[PDB]
Amino acid sequence: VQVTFTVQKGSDPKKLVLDIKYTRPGDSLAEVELRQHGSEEWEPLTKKGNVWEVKSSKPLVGPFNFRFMSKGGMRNVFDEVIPTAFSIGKTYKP
Repeated sequence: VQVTFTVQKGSDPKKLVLDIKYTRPGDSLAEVELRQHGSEEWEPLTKKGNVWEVKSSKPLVGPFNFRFMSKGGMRNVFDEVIPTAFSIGKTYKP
């Protein structure tokens, strides 16, 4: 029950594009949301291809938290996963 997030080329201060590997024996990923530092909304990531993306009209403020829903109905919340100053091509694990 493991997740890594690698920042993909194409991310910028208003846009994160993430390759997310989600291992959970017998289940698999259905949904992912980001929550910015000190913010109360969960913002869905949209699956584009085999990566996930979320855009903002303002720069995103981190560190960023993430919530997952598996196709099995299992939900996890991981806090402080990725710093504001992320780097493209770096992998991050909660």
